[PDB]
Amino acid sequence: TGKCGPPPPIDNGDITSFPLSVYAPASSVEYQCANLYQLEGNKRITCRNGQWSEPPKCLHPCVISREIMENYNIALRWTAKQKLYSRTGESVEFVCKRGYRLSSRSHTLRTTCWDGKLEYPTCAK
Amino acid sequence: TGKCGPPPPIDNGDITSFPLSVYAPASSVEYQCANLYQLEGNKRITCRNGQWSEPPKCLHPCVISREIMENYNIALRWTAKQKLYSRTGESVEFVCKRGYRLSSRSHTLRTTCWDGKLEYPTCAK
Amino acid sequence: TGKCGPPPPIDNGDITSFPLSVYAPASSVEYQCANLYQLEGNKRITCRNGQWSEPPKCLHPCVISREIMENYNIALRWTAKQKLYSRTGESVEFVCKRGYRLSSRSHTLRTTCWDGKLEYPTCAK
Amino acid sequence: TGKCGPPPPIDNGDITSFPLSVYAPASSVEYQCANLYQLEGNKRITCRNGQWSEPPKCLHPCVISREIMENYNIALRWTAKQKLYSRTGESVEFVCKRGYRLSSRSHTLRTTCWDGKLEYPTCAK
Repeated sequence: TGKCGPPPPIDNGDITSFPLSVYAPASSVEYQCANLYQLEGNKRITCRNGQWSEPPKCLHPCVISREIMENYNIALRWTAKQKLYSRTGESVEFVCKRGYRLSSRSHTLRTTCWDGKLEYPTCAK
Repeated sequence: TGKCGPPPPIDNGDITSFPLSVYAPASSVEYQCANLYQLEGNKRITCRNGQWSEPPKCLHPCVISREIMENYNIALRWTAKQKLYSRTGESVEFVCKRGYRLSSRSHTLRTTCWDGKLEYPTCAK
Repeated sequence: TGKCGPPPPIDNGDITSFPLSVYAPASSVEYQCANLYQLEGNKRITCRNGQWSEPPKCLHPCVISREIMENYNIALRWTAKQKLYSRTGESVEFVCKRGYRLSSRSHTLRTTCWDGKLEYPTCAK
Repeated sequence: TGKCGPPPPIDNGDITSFPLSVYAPASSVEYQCANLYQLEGNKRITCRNGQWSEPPKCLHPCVISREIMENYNIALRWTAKQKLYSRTGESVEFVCKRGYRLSSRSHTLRTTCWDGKLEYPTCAK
């Protein structure tokens, strides 16, 4: 008859309803990700044939690295608008520090967070 | 020119992006409510003329009361599906305990959570 | 015999264990407050004589107001260390904007967040 | 001089203060884990010589599996006290279903959650 047990926990996310001990086939619940995490895919899982469908993934935000920025000779462009943490899919804009210019082959000064990873621009004297 | 400061915190909710010190007019951010809380209204606030628009409200879940249920001679209908906490808008179904029947003027056995409040059915011997 | 039902939800906080439908006298659970909220009092509630003891309170963080700061002619002292949100009990330090000085009877430039409220210093030309 | 950047995010946890763009050596922040997650080790990280110390780990709760329980011929012992999710370090107690008894070499009926893993008892007809 295909009933399911309690829905699976996922990293950095939670279901939006109170977990029950058993669910009828065709039942569904939904996830939400922790605030700065981006929910990837379909938020809803459905019970069918004794198994829940695949939960979504909560994609990681990116944190600025002081060490990397110092090494690459860059700084945040907007000191009044500092995205110290950025959501996946969200862009962060840097500038070369005074006395430096973009190196060749460097990434653009504007760069996009993807699941924890920022590819930083590099500046050279 | 109408810039705004950091978005206002709301009870039982958070914005989905990292707060900035200043926002240009027309900028917007969005809220999400804590997992069992229901977001009422529009999740997005927009900055215009120096003020953020009105944030949404996170409506409270309902918790079952043992004392009230004992007093009213009721129990949860489905012992395998116990909604100890219910979301606003979600219904909970009771039954009269063995030897009792609904009193007249009683609420229906099925009853809906609204922002923390459940109106309980009452059974009589 | 004094058993208790599911522990009460509190604003901006959650219990650290999975809620059960019934608790024996002497049982206890504990709360934690949402990240920037300060837990006031004892985090643990205990079941006795059919009632849970009093839960703690989650004290609100304070958010900086651009409008108030502009009106009072002040700015954050440390632009590299901007406490846009401060925890209850945590202090925030302002400076008079260029061309202003503290007014008499003004609060000190350093001021402490208490449950959502900051008493701002005031500067005059 | 050894200043640090914004503290690192950790899975299933958050810092308790608002992130700053730079921290002086000797500064510290603290983490808390999401509600059913158990914080392993020291909650506080300290900035020294340009690096944060190692953050704690948030150990996973365990979810009961209907499929595994059905296969092993077991059920939760206390239907009024169902730990559908258990914290790391917390124990869950099963019983053999009617008509079964513990198999030899089986784990005890009482078993402890560790970071997502429950070792289930097994019953045989």
